[PDB]
Amino acid sequence: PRRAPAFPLSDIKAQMLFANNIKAQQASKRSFKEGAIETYEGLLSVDPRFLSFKNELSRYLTDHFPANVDEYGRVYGNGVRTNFFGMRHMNGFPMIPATWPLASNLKKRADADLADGPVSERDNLLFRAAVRLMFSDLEPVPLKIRKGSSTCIPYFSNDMGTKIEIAERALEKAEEAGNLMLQGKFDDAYQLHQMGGAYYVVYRAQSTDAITLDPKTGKFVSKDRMVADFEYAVTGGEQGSLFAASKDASRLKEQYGIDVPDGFFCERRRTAMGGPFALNAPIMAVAQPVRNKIYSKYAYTFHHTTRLNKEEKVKEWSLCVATDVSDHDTFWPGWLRDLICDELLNMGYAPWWVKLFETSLKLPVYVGAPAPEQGHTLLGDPSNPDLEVGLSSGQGATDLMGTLLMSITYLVMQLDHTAPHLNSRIKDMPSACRFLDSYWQGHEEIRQISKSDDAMLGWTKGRALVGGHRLFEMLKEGKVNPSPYMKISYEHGGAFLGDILLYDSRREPGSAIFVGNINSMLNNQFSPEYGVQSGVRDRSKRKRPFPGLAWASMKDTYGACPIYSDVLEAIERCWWNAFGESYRAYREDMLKRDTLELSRYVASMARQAGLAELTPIDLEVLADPNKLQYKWTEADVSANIHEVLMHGVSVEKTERFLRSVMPR
Ligand SMILES: [Mn+2]
Repeated sequence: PRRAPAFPLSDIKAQMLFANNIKAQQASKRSFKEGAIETYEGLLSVDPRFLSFKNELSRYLTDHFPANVDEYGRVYGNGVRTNFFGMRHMNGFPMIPATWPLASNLKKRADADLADGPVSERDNLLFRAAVRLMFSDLEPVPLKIRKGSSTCIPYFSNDMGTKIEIAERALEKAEEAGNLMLQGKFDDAYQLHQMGGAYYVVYRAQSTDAITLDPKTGKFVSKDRMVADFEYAVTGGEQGSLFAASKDASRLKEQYGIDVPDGFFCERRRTAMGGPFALNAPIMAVAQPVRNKIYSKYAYTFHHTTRLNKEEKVKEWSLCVATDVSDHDTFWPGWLRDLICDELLNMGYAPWWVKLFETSLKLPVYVGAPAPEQGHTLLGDPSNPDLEVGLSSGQGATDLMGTLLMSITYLVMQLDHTAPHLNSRIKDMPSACRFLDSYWQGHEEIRQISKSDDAMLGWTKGRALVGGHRLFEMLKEGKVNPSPYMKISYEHGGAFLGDILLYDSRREPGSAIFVGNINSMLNNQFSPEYGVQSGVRDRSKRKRPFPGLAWASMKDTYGACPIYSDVLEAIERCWWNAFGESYRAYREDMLKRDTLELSRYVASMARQAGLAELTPIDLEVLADPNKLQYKWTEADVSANIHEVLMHGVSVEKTERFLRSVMPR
């Protein structure tokens, strides 16, 4: 077990991060957040007539529109793969209590029996190769940072200039400080450079849940959310328990007294964590160029834009295999850290910085108020941290890790069960070089698309495919997973970033095609996550700028879903059945007001010039900036609002900085 030390919230270390101000001390002292999101301004999540609108919506429509994914998990028909009832929650009120994150799933990795290192030593070499290349050619470019992004841990300053001082001083003595950590002087850099420190628990909120109608009596059973307690946590999955949080709304018919219409539970309380940036500066400064690298040197498996972007790569394929990933974060191996740091150093990457990683990569955490009468438990010991808490959200390069080991285990498994004889062209580390290059160049029969956990796969004429069918079959059975690092199933109802690949009768990659999910659109409408906090002059702080945009963008967006317009029918209809009015004109006017609001926000798009400057994708990024923090990469935005969203960082300081960090 070995508890990760449970220091009281009160601690000087707890202070050193925070600016010891308003939001700082408050966040230290923060109570459990709760509150209906103003799901539309002038419209919370709680309106009962709108709740009946959900009622008609998910009921009458799922009724009319049952899912069309086949046995293989490959998709046909309407292309629905999902209950519409995932709307049906307190989508402003979280399902409570909450999990307590572990410190070591290593035994949990020994339960899923996830491997402690290489399968074959060849595989080791493979690891070393992906590492070899992700740690290879570099063309540094100026770093950039979100405007209005709170410094979070440490100080929680909203000021950009804070982030400036932090990141720049980090550019100045990350060497000295990472050395201090190598010297073990964690708190010295942590209290002078204020580098590193801790994570702060926050929430992702699953907007939906797998509500399941009961034919025999109409029960609406959302998927249960098994979660750890503090003991299951500190005793790395050892003691403690795994358990659903209460889904009930009557507990707010209790507490809030709020009326409880059918099927309306409460959104899942997934938990991200914030953390110090000064080390994330080197992270973006390289990875973002590395992002650009693989997107340039390769893309292919890597480029992510239009469904077209992907589809074109796909229908090509004789065979295609959407992936399905178990708890994507927690499962990341620490021996993987071992090889990371290994070949970092082997390839001259800066040992102090390497120490900086391992610091962050096992950085101490903190729990706020997971339930009322819970948390405010400081965790870990920033003097000898040892956490194996899995992929903490504070890193942005975690995506690199996911995309990594996933692509690994994918391709590997393809060797394992489709192309072992072909491993013969993988004679060594250099062979792994030409190869991996070529595979991310795609000049291979076995194939993939990848983005963190989400991924797919591909195959062709040439002497390897039938085993692809086989491995396909086994995984489709899922009866045993060959993967010793992950529980990777096929996703029945598989998709890639909401690109729901469709199949026809032939069920082929060349058959039917991706669609932008329309149910997902419904989510965008009604089951997203955040409110805006309208009580601020600038929307830059606001979680969710301009929803009306998505309205207009809808065909341009998820009109990729064939049945699109019928969805329009249903929405407008059900709204006339709801508030008895024009959600049409409603949302139109919301769009108009979006243009109004943005109008003063924007200059070069002179007055209300029109929205022609913004890509429909960037339009998606403007109704939805938020996924840019966990979907869109930064460069994607057109430079205008890109800068409205982001601010530049000096190329030079970062340059020489990398020159230090890089083996030159
Ligand atoms: Mn998808």
